[PDB]
Amino acid sequence: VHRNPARLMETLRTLRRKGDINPEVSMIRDIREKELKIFTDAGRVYRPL
Amino acid sequence: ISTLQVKLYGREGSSARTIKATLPYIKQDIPIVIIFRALGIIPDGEILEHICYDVNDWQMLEMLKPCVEDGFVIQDRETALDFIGRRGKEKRIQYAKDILQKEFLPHITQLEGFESRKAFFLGYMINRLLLCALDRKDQDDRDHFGKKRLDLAGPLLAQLFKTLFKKLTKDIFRYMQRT
Amino acid sequence: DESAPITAEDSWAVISAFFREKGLVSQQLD
Amino acid sequence: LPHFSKDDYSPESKGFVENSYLRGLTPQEFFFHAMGGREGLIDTAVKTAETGYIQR
Amino acid sequence: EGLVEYIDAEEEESILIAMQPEDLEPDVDPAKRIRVSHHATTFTHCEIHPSMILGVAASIIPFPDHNQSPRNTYQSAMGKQAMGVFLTN
Amino acid sequence: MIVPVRCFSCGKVVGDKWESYLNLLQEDELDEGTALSRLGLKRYCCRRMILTHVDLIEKFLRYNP
Amino acid sequence: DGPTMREITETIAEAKKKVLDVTKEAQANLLTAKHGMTLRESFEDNVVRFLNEARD
Amino acid sequence: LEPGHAADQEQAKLIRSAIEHTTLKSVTIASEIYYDPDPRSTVIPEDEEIIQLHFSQQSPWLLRLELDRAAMNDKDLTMGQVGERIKQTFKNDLFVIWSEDNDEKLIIRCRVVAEEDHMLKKIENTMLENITLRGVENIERVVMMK
Amino acid sequence: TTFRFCRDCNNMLYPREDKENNRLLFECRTCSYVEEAGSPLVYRHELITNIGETAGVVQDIGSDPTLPRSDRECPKCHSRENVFFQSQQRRKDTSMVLFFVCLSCSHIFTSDQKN
RNA sequence: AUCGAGAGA
DNA sequence: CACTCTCGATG
Ligand SMILES: [Zn+2]
Ligand SMILES: [Zn+2]
Ligand SMILES: [Zn+2]
Repeated sequence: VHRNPARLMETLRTLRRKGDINPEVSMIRDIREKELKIFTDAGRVYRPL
Repeated sequence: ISTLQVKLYGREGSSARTIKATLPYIKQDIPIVIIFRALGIIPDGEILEHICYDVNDWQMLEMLKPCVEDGFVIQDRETALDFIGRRGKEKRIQYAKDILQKEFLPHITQLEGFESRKAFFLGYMINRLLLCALDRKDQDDRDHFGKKRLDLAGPLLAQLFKTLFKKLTKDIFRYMQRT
Repeated sequence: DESAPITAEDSWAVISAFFREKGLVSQQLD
Repeated sequence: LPHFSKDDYSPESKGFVENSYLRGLTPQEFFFHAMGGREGLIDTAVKTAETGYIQR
Repeated sequence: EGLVEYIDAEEEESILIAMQPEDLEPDVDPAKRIRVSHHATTFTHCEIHPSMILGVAASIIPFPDHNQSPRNTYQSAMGKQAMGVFLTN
Repeated sequence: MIVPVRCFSCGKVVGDKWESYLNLLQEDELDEGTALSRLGLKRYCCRRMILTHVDLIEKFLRYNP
Repeated sequence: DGPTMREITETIAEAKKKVLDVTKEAQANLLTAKHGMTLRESFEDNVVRFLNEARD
Repeated sequence: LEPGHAADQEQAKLIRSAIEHTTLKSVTIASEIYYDPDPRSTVIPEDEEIIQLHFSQQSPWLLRLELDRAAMNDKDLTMGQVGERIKQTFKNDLFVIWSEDNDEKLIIRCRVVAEEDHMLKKIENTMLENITLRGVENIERVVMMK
Repeated sequence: TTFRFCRDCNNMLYPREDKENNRLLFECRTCSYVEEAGSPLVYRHELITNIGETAGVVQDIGSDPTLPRSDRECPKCHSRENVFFQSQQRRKDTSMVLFFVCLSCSHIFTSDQKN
């Protein structure tokens, strides 16, 4: 688990947007469910935004 | 590639609402309390702590009572592994103690120094299951594209090449033992 | 200037930035 | 769709197309109409199959 | 430079997408199509362009937003049967 | 391929106007409409015939055989 | 005709307004469900019927 | 409907009420199991008047049903109907009390006439499923269509 | 309900009747622990629940872009900054009542005008 | 001819 | 359980 998840999420997102984390890696922050799912799995269909 | 299922017996109205699980090539389904006690978490409450992450949730615990009633027979680790082994003299424990490492949730670890991981994860699955059973969260969407994968040339050629190369190294093993 | 917000026509400039680097069969090659 | 907020039961959110074919469909309307049409083709193939069996 | 982002459906679950970049701005043409005004504020992403929801075959269809969807499907099927230069060589 | 010799619909010769069209586009820096007009292509079938054409032969000539 | 299109647009408008009113009513827990079905099912039935009446 | 009363929808409503199935579970807010030793004095201060009025051998374990006030109007049935239904179901081996409809709390109290605590639960189970207040089985719903 | 556990075994203790004194005693069937009961309420089955309605309300809920924001005034601190959502209880027969969460004092208030 | 694949109404 | 052309690898 992880307390104070907002800072962690902003850090991760910033790292991806910088390139330090591979842009294809997905990062899902579920607030109300209090979960943080990071997928580095292959075969995930994504798209630019 | 193993598939673990956590079944909730007894529908809406039935009294025998027990929760069992299916372990890789094991005869019958095992009560979850037996699984937890086989993983090291022996007493009650601590199991519920691994399942219900909020002691205020009396409904979920109420739903977890018949599970405790089910696994009340087994009160230690040794007899839990002995139970699973009986399903599948002491060798059976070593059989059981293997299934919980190499077969029971292999995606976390297939080592030996990790038992609390699979226990907490199992408890998480129970939590999700009961959340769905208490009508707090609806059924999972099996048509959700986000929970699907597209294998391209890479993965396909990878499976195929793993097969062919294993066959090759096997053949080479044969030619080696021929000498 | 160069800090003004995008219109809707300048979107195809970004789409042109795409494909020019990715191509049309990017997933295969990657 | 990810373009709407959660718990949006409004007509345009649940697939109402105000526009006509003359006027042109919006992206959301286009996708929803595509979903409907898809169901159409599916149950069409299903229909011709099951009918094909029933007749025999 | 953190200007564009790669989003799959799972992460798409947790974001709010603007359809057009003109949905970030604070007497009309009766000819133009009726478009619902943005009732959402907290945008995190914006669509590059909606027409990118289509594939290669359907991207050939002129005014597919003025058609019945099964016709777009049928055209998508018949586009692969049309003749013409498939390669220069 | 190459610029069609005559217009499909009416039959007006247009195969002699391709190079002149290209010149009218690059030399005099005209737009397609005016260029097509100066070539005496008033009917939109011939207008189409030249405007719509793609000169693929110019790529075909890139091979040595 | 122009005025016809205006009447069409205002028809869809009053339809969406009606749906909005029913929505606001249901959210205020004042929507009395029809006998034998959910408040939510009653709401869905009403809205769908309204939009259909609009199209027609 | 009967060849006689055709336009009388007021009778059609009665027939609908006499046909459409209605279980005890369908009108129950919640169920509880208290330990109430003294039968003539309840721990719960809300059931004091009820046991006071029902005065003019048992079990210490109490089974307390709380019903839905709005659901009692939909099915159009009284507390007496429910109580007498339960009574006619369990006959003599279940003492049953209840509050009148005029009260603001629709409550039912039930007592059995070792290992008894986890024996009443089953009973309440059978009180939720295998209990028909009115109407015919399988007939899930009925609609008055003219 | 909210039941307890043993202090020694931490195993779930089952209720048992003290006959000669007419009282409720939670006993453990792993050792010999027996404690007095805090409430006579042993079992509660809730067919119509309200638990799960206002579920998922965390402090970070203000940073959830997928959630809609109304023009409602908070009945407490009178802030018009709020985030609402329908009942999180995924049930076929729930009301469409809106649950509002104030983004200033974290106050939960509904749109229900009957209760 | 025997098995898979694309497509036509 | 519900007529064609076709391709393309196999015995
Ligand atoms: Zn011509
Ligand atoms: Zn103990
Ligand atoms: Zn406030």
